[PDB]
Amino acid sequence: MFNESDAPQPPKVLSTPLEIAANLRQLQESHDPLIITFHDRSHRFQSYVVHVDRESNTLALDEMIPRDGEKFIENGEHFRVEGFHDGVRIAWECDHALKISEVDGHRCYSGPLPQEVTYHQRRNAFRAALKLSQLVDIILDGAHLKGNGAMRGKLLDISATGCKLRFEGNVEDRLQLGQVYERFKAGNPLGLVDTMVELRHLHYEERINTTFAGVRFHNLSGQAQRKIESFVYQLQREARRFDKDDY
Amino acid sequence: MFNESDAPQPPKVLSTPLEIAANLRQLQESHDPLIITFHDRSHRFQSYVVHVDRESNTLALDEMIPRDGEKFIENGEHFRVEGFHDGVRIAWECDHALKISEVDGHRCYSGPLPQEVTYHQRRNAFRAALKLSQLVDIILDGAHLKGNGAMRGKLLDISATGCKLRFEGNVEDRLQLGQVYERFKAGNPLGLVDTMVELRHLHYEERINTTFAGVRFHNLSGQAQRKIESFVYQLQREARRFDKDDY
Repeated sequence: MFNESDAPQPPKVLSTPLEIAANLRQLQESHDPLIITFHDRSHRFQSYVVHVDRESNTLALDEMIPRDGEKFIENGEHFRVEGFHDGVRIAWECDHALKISEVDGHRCYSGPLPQEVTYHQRRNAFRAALKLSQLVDIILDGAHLKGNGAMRGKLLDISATGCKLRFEGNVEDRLQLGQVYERFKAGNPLGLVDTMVELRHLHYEERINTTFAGVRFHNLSGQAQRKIESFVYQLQREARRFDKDDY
Repeated sequence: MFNESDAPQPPKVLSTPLEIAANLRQLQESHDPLIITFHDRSHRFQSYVVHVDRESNTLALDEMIPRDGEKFIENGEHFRVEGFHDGVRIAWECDHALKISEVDGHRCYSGPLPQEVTYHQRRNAFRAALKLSQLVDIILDGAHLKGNGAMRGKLLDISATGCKLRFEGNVEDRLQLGQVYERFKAGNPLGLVDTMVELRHLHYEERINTTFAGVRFHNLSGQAQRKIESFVYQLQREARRFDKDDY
């Protein structure tokens, strides 16, 4: 009904030539730089979209930068093409050989328009990856917590043995290093019920008005270990997937 | 001549009984909670220092929490003891069997004072680990950079294929997603000379007035690969060492 505004937006595939051509025209008109990855070449190259014509089915890219990239075009090599317009990653593949030609006195490479272009806005992914968003909600409570109300914060980082948390404001004096807090909880998709944690590190960063805690899991149950261990496995899979920078 | 104030401070070993006793008295007088790790037991336990007497060479700890920990004291088992006073981790080992006794009507365990206590202030380590400090200085410059002056920021994260950077203020419009910036530099202990990077992600976080970039290394030299690869190996070794939470 709405998009939780920090939710990562998945890739969109454009398959109509009217949409495809619009998107490529936009890259041309804004001169949004492209990167060309050839199937089995270590060096990547830059280009621009220098002509788009849906009536003739022609898409021409600019001369490669460095110009030595051109030998791979001569060779008819398959490549991925990649640019950004208004913050959105626009991508396609060229699975075929192009024509070496000129437009407005400069060498360019041409062929038919792609039948598929991807459209991916990746800001929300990036912010998640920066741990600025999509953070698991935590509660830290216990008999030894000073002040009224359980403390609400956010999970920054987790392992089999402990985690790092974030609290708004200066909440250092509510807490005691070395103390066991026997009501630690983490919301979804971790779903962890009252777990005990020992406080190991404690830092108020004034310039962002944020208190940071490092806790160690105290006498974990086996069902807790396995929930944490699976969460940790799933997290580092989405991290590795993000870092690949492949969609 | 001075301590760079964000520099991690190493552990200090106290070996004089006058210093040792002072530090243990402090834990007693402030009732700083302790954690007891037995050599080969999964559950840890809590205690306090309930008596310290340098004339008789007596150090008594409080009854274990949970009380089932006491069976390991009965057994004469070796344990590490660990507390925090005024933010400083104070630790020692008990390599011997203790006496089960009472002080002020409550059961306690006693023996001779330790001949060695550690004193470690770990705030600076933690902040480093949070990537709030000890960040490699970077420069991001190139022909396609808009505005005058090379951009100074900080390395947040690095891998073999790219890294994440931080800039103060809103510097989004100086930058272009997809563009190659051919003068990326990183100070010590990374020591990287003009390297090329492609801009892949770009996010201004307004509430902390910080612009965040994700870049991919463009056509790395082999000497650059090996400098980055060694830096990355060294970093994840200090991370694993920190997470162990063992000093």
